[PDB]
Amino acid sequence: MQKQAELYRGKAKTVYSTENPDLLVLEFRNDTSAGDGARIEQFDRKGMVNNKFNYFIMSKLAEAGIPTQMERLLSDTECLVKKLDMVPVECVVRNRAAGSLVKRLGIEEGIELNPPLFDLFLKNDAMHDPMVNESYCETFGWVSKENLARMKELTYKANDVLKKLFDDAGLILVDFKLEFGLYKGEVVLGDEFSPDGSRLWDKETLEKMDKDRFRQSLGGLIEAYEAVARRLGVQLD
Amino acid sequence: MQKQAELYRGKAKTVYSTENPDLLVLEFRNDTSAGDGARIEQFDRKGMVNNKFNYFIMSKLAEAGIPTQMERLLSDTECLVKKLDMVPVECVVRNRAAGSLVKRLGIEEGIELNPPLFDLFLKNDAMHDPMVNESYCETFGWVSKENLARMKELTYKANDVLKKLFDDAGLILVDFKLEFGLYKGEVVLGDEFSPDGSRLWDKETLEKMDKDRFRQSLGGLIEAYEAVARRLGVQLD
Ligand SMILES: Nc1ncnc2c1ncn2[C@@H]1O[C@H](COP(=O)(O)OP(=O)(O)O)[C@@H](O)[C@H]1O
Ligand SMILES: Nc1ncnc2c1ncn2[C@@H]1O[C@H](COP(=O)(O)OP(=O)(O)O)[C@@H](O)[C@H]1O
Ligand SMILES: Nc1c(C(=O)O)ncn1[C@@H]1O[C@H](COP(=O)(O)O)[C@@H](O)[C@H]1O
Ligand SMILES: Nc1c(C(=O)O)ncn1[C@@H]1O[C@H](COP(=O)(O)O)[C@@H](O)[C@H]1O
Ligand SMILES: [Mg+2]
Ligand SMILES: [Mg+2]
Ligand SMILES: [Mg+2]
Ligand SMILES: [Mg+2]
Ligand SMILES: [Mg+2]
Ligand SMILES: [Mg+2]
Repeated sequence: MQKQAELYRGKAKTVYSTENPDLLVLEFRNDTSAGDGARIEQFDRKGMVNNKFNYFIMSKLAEAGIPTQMERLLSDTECLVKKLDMVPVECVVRNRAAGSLVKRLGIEEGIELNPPLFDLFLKNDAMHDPMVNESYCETFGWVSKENLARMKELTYKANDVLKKLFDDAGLILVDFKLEFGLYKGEVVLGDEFSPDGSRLWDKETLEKMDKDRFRQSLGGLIEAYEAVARRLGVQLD
Repeated sequence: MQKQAELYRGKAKTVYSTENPDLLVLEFRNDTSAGDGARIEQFDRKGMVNNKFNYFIMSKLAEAGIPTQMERLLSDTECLVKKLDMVPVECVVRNRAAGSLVKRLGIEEGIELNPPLFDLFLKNDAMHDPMVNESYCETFGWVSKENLARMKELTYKANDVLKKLFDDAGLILVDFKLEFGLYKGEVVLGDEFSPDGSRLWDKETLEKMDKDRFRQSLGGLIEAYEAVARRLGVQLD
């Protein structure tokens, strides 16, 4: 398997086609974004860390019964994945108050959410991923009621599986974002799951070990990403 | 039934208690708000026009089977209503793109929405009525899943009724907001329906005849309100 041509690139990854019409190659670059693309910086080892982090997590979700895009890793920064007809809606689950929920509602950061909250956001950098809801998906044809219901079911299952996984690693899964796509008509988990798209707090100290370190100028971004990778059991070198 | 004392005064109306623990007096003032209370201005006849406009609309909705708060008109600006345990969530139906939808999604104004959209906003002027969804209602306990579903059901029914009503009046019901409350356990329509909380365009010229005239300083605010009153056949004098 080899990259055929660059299809398109986002804020952090490059998507390539392959000789196989149903397979794509995803490249995790060192580009790290904030403000939905307004601020982007490069961190060495970032793409590699996230590529291996994503493989590990998706592997765990797949074992739990969650259908994923993953085929295999091709290098430190690339992975072969099924070509998915992506639903341009980001699925977010919040176990504790943080980020936009805090700014938006004025809720105290760290408050535990029971049951957890579920947010739907439209993928539109220009508009800073505006919040939408189920009626929006039907009215604008982003995804059917049945597929959306599947997306929510799978997102919540992922939450259950990962909360345990991170707790086992002395980490608190605060919130996270998932993106799904259709493969031959079925809902499949695509994109990625990494510290770029989730908030992870050390269980005993509450120290942030995710992209917030970049969003909020705390420094030590990659060091934190790698610390979490190591706690999970991932060998970086 | 008469006013006893002021319980509280909102951006546009004043609520009074009565000898009856289950009845309140709503007083529509001439106060007209924009920016969620940031900019307020007074217009003569405004309170009276909306008070009577509201009674008329509530009546039409009642005759359609929608349970409402309304008891009776008391004066040009006052009406008697059932005391409701208000749900702090604004319910919005959008038939055509306008206002915050256009602002949030960068979508074009006037675009027809099929089916119509349904937005839920937390009632909090301080935070500018932030958009929420059903999960927030469950987690923060603003309203039971059952009652919420009834709120949406009634709102959509109100839309079916009023679209017909306004269309016959040569007008386009672009969007609108409703507030519900609990009365002895049952979900009841409260607050008001007027040009203050709805968008109404002339079917032929698409001229805005609602509070956007105030929001956008287009002049002729009440003239437009009364024009709508006349097309509906609302007695004002
Ligand atoms: N398996 C897949 N098939 C097709 N597109 C995918 C797949 N997984 C992810 N994508 C898309 O590829 C892009 C990944 O690049 P990224 O830099 O994350 O983009 P963005 O700027 O939207 O965050 C996204 O648009 C994502 O939806
Ligand atoms: N039937 C009712 N019973 C109790 N409260 C009501 C009823 N109808 C409306 N209210 C509440 O009374 C207030 C009406 O006044 P208004 O000036 O519109 O207020 P606000 O500035 O809060 O929007 C609102 O807070 C509304 O929720
Ligand atoms: N990574 C992204 C993006 C994005 O990249 O557009 N949107 C949300 N998220 C992730 O979802 C959670 C909630 O994000 P917000 O608090 O900003 O809504 C966080 O873990 C975040 O990293
Ligand atoms: N009047 C209000 C309020 C309010 O007063 O807070 N919130 C929504 N609305 C009405 O709902 C529709 C959508 O409003 P937005 O476009 O602001 O979301 C409009 O008809 C508006 O007047
Ligand atoms: Mg992305
Ligand atoms: Mg995004
Ligand atoms: Mg986003
Ligand atoms: Mg009001
Ligand atoms: Mg409001
Ligand atoms: Mg509002």
